[PDB]
Amino acid sequence: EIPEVLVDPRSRRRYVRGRFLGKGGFAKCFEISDADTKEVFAGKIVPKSLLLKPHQREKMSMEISIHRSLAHQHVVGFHGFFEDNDFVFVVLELCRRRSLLELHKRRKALTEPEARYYLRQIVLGCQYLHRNRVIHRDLKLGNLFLNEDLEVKIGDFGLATKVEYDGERKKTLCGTPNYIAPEVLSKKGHSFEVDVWSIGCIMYTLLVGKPPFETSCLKETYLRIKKNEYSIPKHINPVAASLIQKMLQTDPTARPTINELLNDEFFTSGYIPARLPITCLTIPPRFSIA
Amino acid sequence: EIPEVLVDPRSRRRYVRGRFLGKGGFAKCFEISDADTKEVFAGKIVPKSLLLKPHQREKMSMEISIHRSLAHQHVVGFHGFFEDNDFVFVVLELCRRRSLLELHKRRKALTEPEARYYLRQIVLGCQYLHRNRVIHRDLKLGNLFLNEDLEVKIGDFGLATKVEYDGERKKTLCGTPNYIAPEVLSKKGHSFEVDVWSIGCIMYTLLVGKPPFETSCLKETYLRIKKNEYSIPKHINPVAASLIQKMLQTDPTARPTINELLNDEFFTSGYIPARLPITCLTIPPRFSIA
Ligand SMILES: CN1CCN(c2ccc(OC(F)(F)F)c(Nc3ncc4c(n3)-c3c(c(C(N)=O)nn3CCO)CC4)c2)CC1
Ligand SMILES: CN1CCN(c2ccc(OC(F)(F)F)c(Nc3ncc4c(n3)-c3c(c(C(N)=O)nn3CCO)CC4)c2)CC1
Ligand SMILES: [Zn+2]
Ligand SMILES: [Zn+2]
Repeated sequence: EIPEVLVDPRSRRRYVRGRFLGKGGFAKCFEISDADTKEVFAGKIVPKSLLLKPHQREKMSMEISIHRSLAHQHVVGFHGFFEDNDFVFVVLELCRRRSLLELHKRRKALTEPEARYYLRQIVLGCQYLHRNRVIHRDLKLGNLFLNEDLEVKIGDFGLATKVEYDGERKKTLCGTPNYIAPEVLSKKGHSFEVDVWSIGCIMYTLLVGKPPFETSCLKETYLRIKKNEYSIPKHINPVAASLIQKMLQTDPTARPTINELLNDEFFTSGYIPARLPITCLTIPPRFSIA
Repeated sequence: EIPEVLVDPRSRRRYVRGRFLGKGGFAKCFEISDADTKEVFAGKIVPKSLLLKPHQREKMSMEISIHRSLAHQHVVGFHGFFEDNDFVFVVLELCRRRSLLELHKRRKALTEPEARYYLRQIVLGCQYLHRNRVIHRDLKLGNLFLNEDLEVKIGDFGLATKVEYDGERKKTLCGTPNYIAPEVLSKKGHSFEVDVWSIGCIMYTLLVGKPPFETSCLKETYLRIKKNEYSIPKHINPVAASLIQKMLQTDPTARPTINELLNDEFFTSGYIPARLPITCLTIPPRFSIA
């Protein structure tokens, strides 16, 4: 039922709707372009018909509120929002190379240098978020978008929350994140540490080629996370394996903090590419010297 | 994509598909009738296109396996199943008066006698299930169907499980039941007691007109159940209020067992109608003497 042109009274700007990119939650995303400046964007379009309950509205509202307040090289740029009477429209930075999920589907396990490269950017993005007292709470591969340079941009703040005062422990998380931290499952209160947990799973998945706690039943997976049941393959280098372990610990107080991470031996003693070639979307790089 | 006639090779029987009744989970339900004996049935029709994963298949399979093994006045009769290459078909006892959910929407709080009447039947149905080592695990209003006589028939065994040996504690429940017991949320293992818990909520809802632990966020509701946060209105009779309390306790070992229930003062000292008039679908009964 979505209009072909998206008009924002108050900004003046108009947007031609273009190609579908996908659908997550109540949203559909489209390439759109500022009919004037011809600049291209990702547009996230939620029908108000799925927002009849105040609780669902507040969530949509809270996502815009958090996302709007953020600007950083490795966070998906927020360029505005508006609504007509049937839709909410959110205009976001377009990432022309999809997400780490599609990369991982095509390459499974990456080379260490690739993993250093992406994890660094994920971590810088997340250092920014924690610095601003935002927990993302659903960092996973399909939320980690890639622009035309294969730079990471964290996106989808629909489960993100704001830490409102020191020592606050979030008691609930309304949603079912992918790489979900143990203290969320055991409802003991959670904070910034759940993100470091998710990055631990991401690091495992990037290095190993599969998620750490996969099973066929989601409820078994939860159980595994609860008991910290996972094993790191023997071929994963020990420095890398060490860092995975540090992050994937049941005790949130035990895990490194987002700022500790880039000082880990894993980064500081390994080669970190300055940039990757597009070939690496499909072909493992050998990082040859000349 | 569903055929207009449902044919079961092996039984011979054919069924004309008829009116939609509703849709829960992967299923759609239709009135159907044995094209020969003209007998009418409820048909539950699941598309194999939503059953591609082995885990989803096993659940469908487990529901038929449990439901098929059951016969009782207050359980929805199982009359067979079959499949073609695109659908599973399950032929069930038709309940022409929908469920306690539609009754509750129309009447909110019932009179005590009505509540005794329905709870008795729910309990007899459930005594049968426990006798056969089946936990239902999602007893709620929309699962409690009513035939043309306003007799209760427990239905939907899609979260039901079989207790395989004495003292077994089910560790997981793959699904999100409505009136969900605390020990399921705190993953401590659960057994027959979760059903008595659900009947406690049903009793509260039938007497009070709203569920005991309602909030606007499901995750807040869980939290409330976890801490046993609910209050019984002062006008609910004390005997009734007592029985609600006995059933809605955090400690599963503390709650009555399905067989203790009908001996409770709530039943044995109150008037229990032998039957209700259809008027009570819409009009509160006064149970006058002549
Ligand atoms: C899981 N996969 C699905 C497909 N993906 C995919 C596929 C194509 C894309 O565009 C281009 F072709 F230019 F590369 C892009 N690029 C792209 N760029 C910016 C955004 C999105 N996608 C996006 C967002 C959300 C959200 N929830 O907030 N979902 N999607 C994406 C809609 O899902 C936020 C803004 C991503 C990446 C994520
Ligand atoms: C939540 N409400 C929805 C509407 N209901 C409703 C409405 C109309 C009905 O038929 C008649 F008109 F004759 F009364 C009936 N009667 C009816 N009778 C037998 C069955 C069902 N419905 C049924 C089942 C399931 C399941 N999951 O296993 N879902 N539905 C029902 C499909 O949802 C199992 C077998 C129920 C009762 C439950
Ligand atoms: Zn499961
Ligand atoms: Zn919620």
